[PDB]
Amino acid sequence: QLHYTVQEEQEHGTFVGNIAEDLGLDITKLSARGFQTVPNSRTPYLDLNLETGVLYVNEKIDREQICKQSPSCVLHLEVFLENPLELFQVEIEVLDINDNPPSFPEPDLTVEISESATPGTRFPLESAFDPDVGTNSLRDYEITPNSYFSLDVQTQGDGNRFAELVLEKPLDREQQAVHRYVLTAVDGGGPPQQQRTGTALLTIRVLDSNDNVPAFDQPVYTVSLPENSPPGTLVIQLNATDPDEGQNGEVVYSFSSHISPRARELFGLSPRTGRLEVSGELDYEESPVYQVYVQAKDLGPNAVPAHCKVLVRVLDANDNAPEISFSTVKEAVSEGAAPGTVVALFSVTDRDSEENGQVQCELLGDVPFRLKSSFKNYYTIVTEAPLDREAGDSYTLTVVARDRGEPALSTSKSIQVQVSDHH
Amino acid sequence: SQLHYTVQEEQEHGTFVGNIAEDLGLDITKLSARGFQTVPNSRTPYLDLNLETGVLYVNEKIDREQICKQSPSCVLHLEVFLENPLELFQVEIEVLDINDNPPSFPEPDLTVEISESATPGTRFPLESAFDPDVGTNSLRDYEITPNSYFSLDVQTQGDGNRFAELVLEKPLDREQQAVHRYVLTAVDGGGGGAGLPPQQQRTGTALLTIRVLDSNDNVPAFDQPVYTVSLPENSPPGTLVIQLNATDPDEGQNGEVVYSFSSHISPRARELFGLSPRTGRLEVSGELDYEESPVYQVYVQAKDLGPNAVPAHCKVLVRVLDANDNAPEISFSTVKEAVSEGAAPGTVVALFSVTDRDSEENGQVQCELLGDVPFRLKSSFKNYYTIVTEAPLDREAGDSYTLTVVARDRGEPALSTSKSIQVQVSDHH
Ligand SMILES: *[C@@H]1O[C@H](CO[C@@H]2O[C@@H](C)[C@@H](O)[C@@H](O)[C@@H]2O)[C@@H](O[C@@H]2O[C@H](CO)[C@@H](O[C@@H]3O[C@H](CO[C@H]4O[C@H](CO)[C@@H](O)[C@H](O)[C@@H]4O)[C@@H](O)[C@H](O[C@H]4O[C@H](CO)[C@@H](O)[C@H](O)[C@@H]4O)[C@@H]3O)[C@H](O)[C@H]2NC(C)=O)[C@H](O)[C@H]1NC(C)=O
Ligand SMILES: *[C@@H]1O[C@H](CO[C@@H]2O[C@@H](C)[C@@H](O)[C@@H](O)[C@@H]2O)[C@@H](O[C@@H]2O[C@H](CO)[C@@H](O[C@@H]3O[C@H](CO[C@H]4O[C@H](CO)[C@@H](O)[C@H](O)[C@@H]4O)[C@@H](O)[C@H](O[C@H]4O[C@H](CO)[C@@H](O)[C@H](O)[C@@H]4O)[C@@H]3O)[C@H](O)[C@H]2NC(C)=O)[C@H](O)[C@H]1NC(C)=O
Ligand SMILES: *[C@H]1O[C@H](CO)[C@@H](O)[C@H](O)[C@@H]1O
Ligand SMILES: *[C@H]1O[C@H](CO)[C@@H](O)[C@H](O)[C@@H]1O
Ligand SMILES: *[C@H]1O[C@H](CO)[C@@H](O)[C@H](O)[C@@H]1O
Ligand SMILES: *[C@H]1O[C@H](CO)[C@@H](O)[C@H](O)[C@@H]1O
Ligand SMILES: [Ca+2]
Ligand SMILES: [Ca+2]
Ligand SMILES: [Ca+2]
Ligand SMILES: [Ca+2]
Ligand SMILES: [Ca+2]
Ligand SMILES: [Ca+2]
Ligand SMILES: [Ca+2]
Ligand SMILES: [Ca+2]
Ligand SMILES: [Ca+2]
Ligand SMILES: [Ca+2]
Ligand SMILES: [Ca+2]
Ligand SMILES: [Ca+2]
Ligand SMILES: [Ca+2]
Ligand SMILES: [Ca+2]
Ligand SMILES: [Ca+2]
Ligand SMILES: [Ca+2]
Ligand SMILES: [Ca+2]
Ligand SMILES: [Ca+2]
Repeated sequence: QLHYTVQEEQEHGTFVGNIAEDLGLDITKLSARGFQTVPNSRTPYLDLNLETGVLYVNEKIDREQICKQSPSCVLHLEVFLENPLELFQVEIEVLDINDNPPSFPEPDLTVEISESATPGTRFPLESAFDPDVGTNSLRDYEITPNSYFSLDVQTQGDGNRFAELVLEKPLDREQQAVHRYVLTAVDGGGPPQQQRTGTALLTIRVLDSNDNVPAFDQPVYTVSLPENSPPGTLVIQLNATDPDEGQNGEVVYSFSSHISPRARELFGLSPRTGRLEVSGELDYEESPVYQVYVQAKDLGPNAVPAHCKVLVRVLDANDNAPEISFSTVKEAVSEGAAPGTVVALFSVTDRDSEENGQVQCELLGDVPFRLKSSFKNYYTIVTEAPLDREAGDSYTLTVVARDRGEPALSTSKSIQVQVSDHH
Repeated sequence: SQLHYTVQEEQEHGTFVGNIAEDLGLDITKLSARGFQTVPNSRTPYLDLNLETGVLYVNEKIDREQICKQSPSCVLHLEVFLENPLELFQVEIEVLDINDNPPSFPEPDLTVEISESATPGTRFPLESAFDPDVGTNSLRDYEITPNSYFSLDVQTQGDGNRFAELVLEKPLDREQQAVHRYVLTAVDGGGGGAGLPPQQQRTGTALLTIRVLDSNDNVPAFDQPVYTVSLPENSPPGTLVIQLNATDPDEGQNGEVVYSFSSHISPRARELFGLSPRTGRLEVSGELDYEESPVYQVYVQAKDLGPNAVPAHCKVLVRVLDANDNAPEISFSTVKEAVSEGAAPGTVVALFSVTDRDSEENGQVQCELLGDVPFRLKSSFKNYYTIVTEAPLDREAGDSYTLTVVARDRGEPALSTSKSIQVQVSDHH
């Protein structure tokens, strides 16, 4: 059985092989001997010159069409002679050239990767296809040099290579949500054959994970407000930051566990805006400061609460007037009671603090009495000169206590004293 | 004028508070004359003043927690006076706090949810205990059952306020333990001060439950990276190839697995096989033709339904088993149209060949020439045959003999094919 070879894409009339010579048949006897092609093995790709016995290319051979991706390509032609009957088989092997580049199934590839993918995780890609065979078939892949992905190609026999993306370093959607690289595939064509290349754009969409915690610029905020600040007064507009996407980045504010029930009464916090406002009466006299404990938390899965603390210092106002309290009053005074005779003792108080709780007091009128002070917050009503009126006539003394605030506040109180007869 | 006394809270009626007469220099014989009396404004149900001796005794028992709450200072202000001459005296009575109250938690049972992906060092605020006593008798410290996952952090903010928080010491794993239970205790500072009998330390308690919230931190896992299955060709569609089993100990959608074809699979495998998304059941959906290909590579990925799901991959190697599903094919290349009557034994009459697309015995072919004819079969090569003469032909002149050949393969059941040609005998000088 005879063996010949022929390249694909040879033009009409190309020599394939000399059957007459290779079979020991002299050309002068071929016509007599009935040299002819067997009916079954006729092929439009080969012409057999019967008077010379030479096999030439007739119609051009495209190996990709007759043999597709078969690793072997053989046209089977049969010739025969008569008297005596002799049959000869002729195999014509079609050799592959590299007239096709590798090609990708999709021009644009998009692959979605969670930003929490671990380095070393692999992401499969549809391999490119090259219709040539052997060394002219697919050889290797390459990707744009980058810091995030490398390429892994592996062959498991059967002349095939498969590639998958290898994550090199963690991704962060909050810094870059889309990567675009160029992916290329080359065959092994190296008369001399040249290497061909195919290309596809590659888009990596980084999928969000709830990997960012809400964040306050500082752990403690200090705010100062005047007492009696009306409810609804703005305490502070908190702002937590969470660069995540969707529910992962939406922040809701709430009170922490530590908050006193008193502060929970005195303050209101709107969950979504972070607006901390007054909702009760701030009484400096009750307490000069309050500690508000807040937590913020996003609405995604695995959310981690963040915490901050608002220090609310109350500023004292003058909202308490002095209180006078008389401890004793002498029923009556002797008419000839010499100067300095005590008539009554009393005290003053002011629920405020600092200037607002410091009080100056005065006795009103043009009366023969003066005010003396033995102790702190203690006063005495004394005589100053002899007495205008005697015996039955009574006096009514009124004292005014006034604090040192702005505006100032004052209170008054009266007592009835009378002149009797000296015993 | 001004006097200072001290008294323990919770002293019984009649306890001595102070001798006002002595401390003021007043003789008791003149007290009745001088009008020794308490100022109306400063009367208090907590103190009785014996006017003929000038001694202050406890009257109604004092509970410091009630009158002064948590003030660091507690002072009852009493006023007394004498007449002729009018003299007023101020008396401050300091109530000292004892440790007659334990720390207490607002709720006996506390529940806190913590993501298993919480970072070690993260702190979780805890509902603080309250001690109504003041100073050293108030809240001092918190303690938790010793463990490896959580420690306690205390922070003092002044004004008798103390904050406790759980500190995550090491990562949590819901798949291994979803709930931790600890005992939480809070103690004040009565262990060691103005003449008070030594105080003992009191303690309060609350149970602590840590519920670990699930995170999608487990990837589906195949017990093997490659599975190999052998099946006979033409196994009917729906035939079971393999039942995959992805493992994902997570909870909910994090633990619900869906299966799919990987991107590398040849489209031929996608046509010939069907994979059920939820169960992982891989079955045949087309005709498996060994002669087309003896093996197929199915590349699968499994992936859960939670956020940030990470795909896992496996590879199924399906080896096809050859059956006898191809009958031999006979092909005559050339046949002598006529053979002379006077043909001696051995004259060749025909040539042909046989093929069988099967393999091994299923592709092994034996040949037979049918009938009781004067011809015989010869073989120069394997699967190549010649039809020759054997003896003198019974027929002569015009009659043409017709010959049928039967090719039979060696499978079970075996398969065979036939082909015949008729050639005429010619006459020779
Ligand atoms: C809660 O906090 C939010 C975040 O706080 C940030 O974090 C800290 C650490 C600082 O960096 C601070 O500066 C940040 O604000 C806060 O968010 C946003 O803060 C920005 C400023 O960064 C505010 O200003 C405006 O930002 C927009 C962004 O628009 C787009 O364009 C850029 C660039 O193309 C993109 O990168 C973005 O992704 C956006 O898609 C600007 O367009 C805008 O420009 C205008 O202002 C300047 C000022 O001179 C003018 O000259 C220009 O002509 C424009 O008129 C500002 O730069 C922004 O308002 C604010 N919101 C958002 C949604 O960004 C947020 O305000 C805080 N919340 C509350 C209630 O306070
Ligand atoms: C994929 O493989 C799964 C393998 O399961 C485990 O995975 C790892 C850890 C390997 O070590 C493997 O060996 C393990 O078995 C397979 O999971 C199968 O799940 C079922 C359902 O739970 C198991 O059946 C029974 O489990 C219970 C305990 O489960 C409790 O919870 C469920 C649901 O909440 C309740 O329904 C139960 O009532 C329980 O409350 C066992 O109590 C029970 O014991 C019986 O079986 C043993 C077998 O020897 C007998 O000795 C006993 O007498 C009982 O008759 C069952 O075991 C099942 O065990 C488990 N796997 C296997 C192999 O049994 C899953 O099915 C696979 N998926 C697919 C699609 O194939
Ligand atoms: C295909 O094209 C690339 C350049 O894009 C070459 O490097 C390669 O050798 C082949 O010619
Ligand atoms: C596909 O296209 C790219 C363009 O970047 C070439 O570099 C490559 O050789 C192929 O032609
Ligand atoms: C209360 O109880 C605790 C133990 O739970 C002690 O440590 C403490 O001293 C007080 O007795
Ligand atoms: C609360 O209960 C616990 C029980 O574990 C004690 O140890 C503690 O002293 C307090 O009585
Ligand atoms: Ca071609
Ligand atoms: Ca080619
Ligand atoms: Ca090629
Ligand atoms: Ca991130
Ligand atoms: Ca994110
Ligand atoms: Ca977030
Ligand atoms: Ca006030
Ligand atoms: Ca005030
Ligand atoms: Ca005032
Ligand atoms: Ca008490
Ligand atoms: Ca007490
Ligand atoms: Ca206590
Ligand atoms: Ca886990
Ligand atoms: Ca989990
Ligand atoms: Ca999972
Ligand atoms: Ca078959
Ligand atoms: Ca077969
Ligand atoms: Ca067969």
